[PDB]
Amino acid sequence: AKRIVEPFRIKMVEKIRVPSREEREAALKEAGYNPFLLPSSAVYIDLLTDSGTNAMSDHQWAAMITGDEAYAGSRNYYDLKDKAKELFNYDYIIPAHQGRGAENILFPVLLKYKQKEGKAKNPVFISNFHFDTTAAHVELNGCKAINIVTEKAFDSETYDDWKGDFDIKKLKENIAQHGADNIVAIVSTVTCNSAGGQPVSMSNLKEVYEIAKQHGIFVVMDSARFCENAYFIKARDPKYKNATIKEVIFDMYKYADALTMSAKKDPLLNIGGLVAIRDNEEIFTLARQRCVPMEGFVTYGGLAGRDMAAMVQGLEEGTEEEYLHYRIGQVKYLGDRLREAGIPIQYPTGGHAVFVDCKKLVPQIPGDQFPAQAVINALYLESGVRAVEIGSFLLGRDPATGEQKHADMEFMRLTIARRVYTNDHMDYIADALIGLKEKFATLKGLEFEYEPPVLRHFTARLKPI
Amino acid sequence: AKRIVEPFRIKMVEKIRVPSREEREAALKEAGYNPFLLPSSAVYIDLLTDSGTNAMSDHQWAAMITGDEAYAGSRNYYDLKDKAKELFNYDYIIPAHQGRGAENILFPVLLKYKQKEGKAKNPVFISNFHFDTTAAHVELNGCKAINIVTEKAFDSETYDDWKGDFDIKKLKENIAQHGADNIVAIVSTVTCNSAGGQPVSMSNLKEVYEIAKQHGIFVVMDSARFCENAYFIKARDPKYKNATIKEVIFDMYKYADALTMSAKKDPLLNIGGLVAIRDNEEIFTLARQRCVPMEGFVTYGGLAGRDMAAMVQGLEEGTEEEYLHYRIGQVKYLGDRLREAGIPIQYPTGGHAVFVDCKKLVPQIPGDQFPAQAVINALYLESGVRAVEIGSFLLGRDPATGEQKHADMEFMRLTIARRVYTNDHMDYIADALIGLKEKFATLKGLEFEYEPPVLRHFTARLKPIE
Amino acid sequence: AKRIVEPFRIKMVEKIRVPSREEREAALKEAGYNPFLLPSSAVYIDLLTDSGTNAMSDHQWAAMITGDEAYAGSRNYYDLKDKAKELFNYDYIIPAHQGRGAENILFPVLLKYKQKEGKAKNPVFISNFHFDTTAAHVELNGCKAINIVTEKAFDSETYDDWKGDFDIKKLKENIAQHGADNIVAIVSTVTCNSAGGQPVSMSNLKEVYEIAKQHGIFVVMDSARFCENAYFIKARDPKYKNATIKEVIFDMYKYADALTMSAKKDPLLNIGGLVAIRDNEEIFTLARQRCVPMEGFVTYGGLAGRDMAAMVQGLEEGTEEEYLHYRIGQVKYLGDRLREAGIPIQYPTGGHAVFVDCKKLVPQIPGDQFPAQAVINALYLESGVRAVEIGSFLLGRDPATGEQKHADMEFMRLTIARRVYTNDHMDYIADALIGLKEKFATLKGLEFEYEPPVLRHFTARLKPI
Amino acid sequence: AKRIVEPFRIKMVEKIRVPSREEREAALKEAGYNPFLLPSSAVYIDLLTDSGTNAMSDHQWAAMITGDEAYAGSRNYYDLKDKAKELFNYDYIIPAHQGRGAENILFPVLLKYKQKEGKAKNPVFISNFHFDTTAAHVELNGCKAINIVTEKAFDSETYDDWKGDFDIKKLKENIAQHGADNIVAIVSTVTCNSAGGQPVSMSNLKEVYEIAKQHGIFVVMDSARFCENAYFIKARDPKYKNATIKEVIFDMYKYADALTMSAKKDPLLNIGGLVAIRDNEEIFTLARQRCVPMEGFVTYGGLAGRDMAAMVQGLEEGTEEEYLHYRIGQVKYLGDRLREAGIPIQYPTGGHAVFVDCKKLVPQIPGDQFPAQAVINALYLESGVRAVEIGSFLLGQKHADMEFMRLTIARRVYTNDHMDYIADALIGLKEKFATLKGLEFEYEPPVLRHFTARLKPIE
Ligand SMILES: CC1=C(O)/C(=C\N=C(/Cc2c[nH]c3ncccc23)C(=O)O)C(COP(=O)(O)O)=CN1
Ligand SMILES: CC1=C(O)/C(=C\N=C(/Cc2c[nH]c3ncccc23)C(=O)O)C(COP(=O)(O)O)=CN1
Ligand SMILES: Cc1ncc(COP(=O)(O)O)c(/C=N/[C@@H](Cc2c[nH]c3ncccc23)C(=O)O)c1O
Ligand SMILES: Cc1ncc(COP(=O)(O)O)c(/C=N/[C@@H](Cc2c[nH]c3ncccc23)C(=O)O)c1O
Ligand SMILES: [K+]
Ligand SMILES: [K+]
Repeated sequence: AKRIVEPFRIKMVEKIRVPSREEREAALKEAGYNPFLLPSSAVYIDLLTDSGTNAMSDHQWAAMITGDEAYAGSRNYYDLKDKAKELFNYDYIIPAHQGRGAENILFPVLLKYKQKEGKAKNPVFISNFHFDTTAAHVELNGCKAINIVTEKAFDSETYDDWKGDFDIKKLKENIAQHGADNIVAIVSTVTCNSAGGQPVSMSNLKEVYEIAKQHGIFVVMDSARFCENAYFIKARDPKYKNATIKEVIFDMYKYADALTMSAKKDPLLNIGGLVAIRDNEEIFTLARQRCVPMEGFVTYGGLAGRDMAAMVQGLEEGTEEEYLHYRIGQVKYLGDRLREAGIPIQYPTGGHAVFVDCKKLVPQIPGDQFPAQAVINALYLESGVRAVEIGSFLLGRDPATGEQKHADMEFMRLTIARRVYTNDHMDYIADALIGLKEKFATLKGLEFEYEPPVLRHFTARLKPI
Repeated sequence: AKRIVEPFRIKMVEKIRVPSREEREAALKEAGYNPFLLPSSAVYIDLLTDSGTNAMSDHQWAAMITGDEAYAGSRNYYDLKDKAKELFNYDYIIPAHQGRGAENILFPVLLKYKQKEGKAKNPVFISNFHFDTTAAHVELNGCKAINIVTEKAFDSETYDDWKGDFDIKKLKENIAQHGADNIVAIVSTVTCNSAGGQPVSMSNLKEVYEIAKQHGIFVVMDSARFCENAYFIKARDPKYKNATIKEVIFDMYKYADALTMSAKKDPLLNIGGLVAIRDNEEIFTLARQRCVPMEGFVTYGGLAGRDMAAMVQGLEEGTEEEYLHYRIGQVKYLGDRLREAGIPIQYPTGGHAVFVDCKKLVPQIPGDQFPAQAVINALYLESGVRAVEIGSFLLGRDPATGEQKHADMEFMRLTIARRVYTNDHMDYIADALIGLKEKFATLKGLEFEYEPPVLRHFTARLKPIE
Repeated sequence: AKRIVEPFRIKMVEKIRVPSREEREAALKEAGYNPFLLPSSAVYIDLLTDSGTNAMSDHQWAAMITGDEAYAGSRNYYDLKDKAKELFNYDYIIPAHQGRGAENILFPVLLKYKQKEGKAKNPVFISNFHFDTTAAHVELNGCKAINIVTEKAFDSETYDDWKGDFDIKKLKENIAQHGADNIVAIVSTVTCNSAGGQPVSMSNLKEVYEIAKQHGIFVVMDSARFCENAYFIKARDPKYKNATIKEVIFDMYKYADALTMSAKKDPLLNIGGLVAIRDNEEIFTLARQRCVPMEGFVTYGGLAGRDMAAMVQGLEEGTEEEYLHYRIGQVKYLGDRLREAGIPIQYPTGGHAVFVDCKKLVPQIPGDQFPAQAVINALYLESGVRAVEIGSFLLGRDPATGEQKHADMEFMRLTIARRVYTNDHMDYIADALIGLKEKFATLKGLEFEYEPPVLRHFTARLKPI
Repeated sequence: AKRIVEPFRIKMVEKIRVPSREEREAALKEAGYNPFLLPSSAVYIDLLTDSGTNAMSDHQWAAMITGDEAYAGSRNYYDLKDKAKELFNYDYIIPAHQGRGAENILFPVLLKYKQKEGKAKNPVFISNFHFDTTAAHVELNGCKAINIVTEKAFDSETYDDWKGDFDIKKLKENIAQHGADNIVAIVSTVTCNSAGGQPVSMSNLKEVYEIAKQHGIFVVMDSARFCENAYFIKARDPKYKNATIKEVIFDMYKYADALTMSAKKDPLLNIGGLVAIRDNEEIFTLARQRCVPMEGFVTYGGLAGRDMAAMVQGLEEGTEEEYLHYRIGQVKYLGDRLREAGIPIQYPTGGHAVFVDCKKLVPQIPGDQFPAQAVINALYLESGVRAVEIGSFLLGQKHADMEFMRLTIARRVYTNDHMDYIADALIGLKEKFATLKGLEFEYEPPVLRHFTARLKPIE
């Protein structure tokens, strides 16, 4: 394990505290054994998400202070437009309040666009892996969300450079089975969140885009963690060994027609999202027509002016290789601590989180009893650290059959907010999980009490078995 | 006209400037003669809206700096929950990113809830006046938005205390015509924005709510300007002469079952919204399940923690009567200057804006050519002040006939952000509009070039009829 | 009277409240009938000073957030150095924590420098008018503070363009009487605070400086209100009718060798000061050696880095002519409201405050009895407004005689902070003072219960008669 | 070496960068081989001082935003007064712009007060150790600054619990030698900055006060690092094992009549100072009379209202034991990395810095050549770390025998990963220790040379 030094120093701090063991026992109980329902006061180190919990820079705060709050035509809207043209070469932007607002703007518009000439009667979206909000917006619009990530993502312990890659073979099979007229769009998720924050390679992105253009399919880059994906392409693809991060990013976006971004991830924000469209002005115009009732006027999209200002500055800071080397180096430090102590993880670690393979850590719990959640619950009761489950619990149920979607991966996700926690905080997280060495086989799964029909993991209430 | 002094002093400023006439003329053509498409840099004083442009206090900024950005369980969510219980006596909250996010959470839930028990077969919503994003969500979900504001709202020059009131006769007639089963909800808009920011009386709120419960109809308080409405109740209803503003608000919300709020108006914020539900936990649970895919997790709802913290403090500051007296007195001062000069306005002025009656100011322009928009564009080329149209352009086409919804009133809305402009800014606005007294005749209407199907006035480009 | 619109809009507000007459009377007695000893909570509109009470711009706050707090070599120290070269053409700067800190750094250095040559056996300083802390530092260093303002300043109701001017005949008289070897420095105070914020003409500054060089005498510009002085030069001097404000300022500082500045005035700050020296490197070095024990290291001078950053920005905003036009016009609006009702004021109004002539308003109270302080107290009891005395109270006793210095003016100063109050606040002040027309003849002065030996008006406790 | 986790998380960051080795030698050249003349843009990790470079909390920045900027009677002045009464039990406050502003207010007043009845004809001040600005103000007013730290502070490698103590024997001897009428005040400096940030025990503070009160001598507590001292007392005095940090502090200030404070240290500020007086109203009145010409009006003292607001909150946060344990543990972690690798340091480490003895690292450079400055320059050229010299360059040649480079650590600014960068730089200098040459004056000022002198390597 190698500690990589921060390429910054601290300017402002926020207190944290360890709640007592009896606080955590009561809190988890009151929260229905779902840490999503805990108050933050009951949490020590929060590893629930890397979304919106990032520490901004003094430059981002100063940009907020001078942000233009004008309802129409904010100065910051035009800076954000130029920045998106600078980084992605995309000519149209619509701000959104966060990533699932961008998906609510774009995905219904793509469906209606595809349904011209009476096509897309049995419509589907195709992705390496639809994350939860993305798949929910696909299915809420009456489509199937099809995930075709490479099967090397399924062998946790075996190294591979690109575990977020599309399976090109399955992509061709799905185009053959469904037909190009049913494929509303392809979604390239960079990095692949559900596979473990694992990068998609540039040739993979290129190859998927070639096939899509052959068949007239629209391609959307789910871009929440694009800077982490660009760093991995520079690190693992020899063809980009001497490229700047921005140069890799520019090339990534030659292989999509539009993007949906949660700016709460790699742009280092606490709120914000973005739709950018390359050159298709009709899809842009239709999305603007949906933005107005759902999000806001097309020059702020449900954001305050200051948050567009912070996003402009965040989009620059998130591409800095010195910062990305440290950020992804910190994730790698935590993974190497756990791996050295015999804890199975998705290897190599991805950009934003260590994914602990609980299918190997707790074999006595079947996947539909949520094994990673039993581990998460025990880790919290022992340490005050709050983690999150990326497995059968999050995967949910098939819209058609109403049964559990089969999960090939049962991950506990230790999600690391950017520039928030030190490597000493990582050591606490590592030692806490390692201290559970003798209790893993003792753990038992969980059973529902209240299950939402959609995105159930957020508010479900569980009971032990 | 009477000038009322600020109950505050200035702690931070932001420069503004006056574009040259050369820039304004050019900027308007580049904007398609739709001021909504002007860059803010081309605007001197911005009267487009009172939404999200407000100046916050130092205490509001301090609340932001210590805001808790946690994804789940932010301390500011629990503060917001207690604050809603304090102000409205409502036990459930869901934050939203702004008012139309709150509408998108709640209104589809209310429809499906009634549909699930075999009702709402031909569904309608009824309001004193649905505002545009509110009506847009009604229509997007397959329902009809019915507006029944008192006819006194159309008698602009004649003073009345409660020009936002429901027409009670018309409420009962619609309930009989459509049936209670088909009425998804009644929406009480306070103040009534479309009628000129005009207040709804307490006794009108109470009668509407009592009729609603007799028929099992859910009532939603559209609450963006609830503090301005409450100030008017204290000012004009003798029963509330000696009540506090909070006591007036507490009584107002006895006459609804839920609220949707744009916290960008009276809570004095730059972003933010809220759903609050009095005590219907099933509606609450259904609203939360829609919040998650559309807005965000149920304890931040598409807001930053710092914005929930700012809302908690702003909800307090927006009820302060010395602030409300000053704010509404500034709007009144602007209207008095215009009304002194013969310009017809909705009288008395409402809480957030002066509404100029352009059907009385420029009779030569027909309603479907948007006479208020012609006056707005001339005021911009003359002064750099950007105003907004509240008439046919905003009312739009009927989603069933595809033709112009008949506009009983053509208003140019001079909308005043809270604590942003001084009374000397008000004098500049009034002097410029009075300065167009000789050119109101020679003003002609406008036609469409690109018309959106929903909420057309925003991105539409207009062609001068000449 | 003419109301001039703010060339800004409001971005942040701070509550104020009117204390009840009962609280006012209790607080005034507890403060020893000296409003300097009132807590701010007992004050509605504060007109005690225009020092450190200004409202900053969003850009000033954005500069604070990114300020460099380094102990040595702050980025903002160098930016401030560059700003002084641009504005004043001066080559050396020493930041100070405020104006009297600048005077403490520089005045002892100028005296020892004059003595090292063998001179200064009976040392004096000469100014159009030394303000209080300036004269206190002159006297604390063993020198006499001689004031020779134009006689026009004593003719309060009669208009004159340049009531802050040096009396040229008296300058030569004092140079002949004391000898050039005894004059440590000439202090050009711009605007002349004690004469009523009244401007010094460019031709007067030039003639003073040329007389000073003739005799080898160092010239210091007391520059707390140099931008207001510059606006008056453009407005009233035909030579500069079409010059920019910055061009006026650059010409002003051709007529001095160094400057001491409270940045809490015209650079729109809440704290801060500055020494700038034109080119005399020896004085700069000696002043640096005194900066270290009294203020701090020479690259921050007792300021946080954020306050240097705000000063750079404020130096620029303080010179914008649209702002000065409004600021001075608001002072002029309040003065005109008072003058139209028959209240005698120093006319024309100066840059920062309206000076009410209380020798004429309350002729029954002798000067030694402080008639202006009687009007101030009455105004406060009536309205919550706190004003300050610029007469015999502030002038204090003479170090040699020990008795009251002869006061040629007895003013109540209504001091206006920058960008803080609106013209409706000005109307409130005007109506309050105008409403006291009947009570003016009935007022009675005060006596000393506790008199500090130096700068007695800040902390003295008085008792009516 | 044990790493102690931060009891906080990061809310706002500020970029740092490593300048190239060519920039370092060119900038150190322009700086005249004096690190104080480097711009910050030339410095990677700044270890020059723990004064004014601290990271504030979100609560401190919120307090600034609502700060009352009124000239007279700021809301935050009264808050600060109450906070001094709570923490110290002292009844009178005067804000100052920083520590040496507070000394400029109080020390000339104490001298005039002692002279009131034909006394103090040969006046002196006595301290466990006067810091530089403290000693400079004493001498600028015509007094001698006598330093009488315990002898165990001079044995750098040998542990002792209280290396900042007064030598009680010397205190009684100096009282007898100078007479209690010439002792204007005793200055108890906590922690003892010049001894290495080393604490003063409660019993030492107690006995010193008892002696002074018997002789009618005024006792001033120099309080810049009072919380760090309070932590060491609770950690090393068994009587206080179970006391809170605030209870320790309350007890400390029973043994003084006044305090001067740089709030730029333990109160976690970027600017700010404080005078507080226990109950002597006459000294308070005279101190206010000097505040007005020198600092500002007596309710802000040369501070913005926002900075007084931040001070009130910082005084609370600087007492938090979880934070102090981490803060003093991080300095100790750097010290242990160095001590475990054969680098001589003042042992144990103090509250705010690590002192490295360079006279033993470069046994080729004599005292008349500034060995610690050559190590500092060598450390800056290989890491970008700017440390300060406390040896033959702190000219106030006289004597020295102590050639220490100080590694001063700002509060809540640098991680233990930054500490490792620093330690590995100073340990990685083994290969170039022997080949390091001395430094000569290329340009020397007559006074305060280490602030502005220019040097050049000796060939
Ligand atoms: C009563 C009520 C409102 O007034 C209301 C918003 N009003 C606005 C803002 C904006 C919305 N459409 C417009 N058309 C023309 C000019 C401006 C606007 C206003 O400027 O009037 C909302 C929606 O909340 P939000 O804006 O999503 O947060 C719900 N209900
Ligand atoms: C011309 C000039 C000044 O006006 C000046 C400061 N003036 C002030 C502030 C204050 C000082 N004494 C007062 N007596 C009565 C009322 C207020 C005051 C003002 O309100 O007029 C200074 C000193 O600067 P600082 O305060 O250290 O930053 C130097 N020169
Ligand atoms: C690839 C990709 N696309 C779109 C989005 C949606 O963006 P948004 O609306 O939140 O801005 C995300 C968001 N991910 C975040 C937040 C989150 C959403 N659901 C979750 N379930 C469990 C744990 C966390 C989460 C994260 O994984 O922590 C994303 O990762
Ligand atoms: C015990 C004690 N008393 C008073 C003071 C004065 O407070 P101030 O005016 O700075 O606020 C201090 C301050 N010391 C600081 C800063 C500093 C001043 N001179 C220096 N020379 C070399 C290196 C650093 C410094 C420190 O040691 O780094 C103090 O330590
Ligand atoms: K957040
Ligand atoms: K806004």
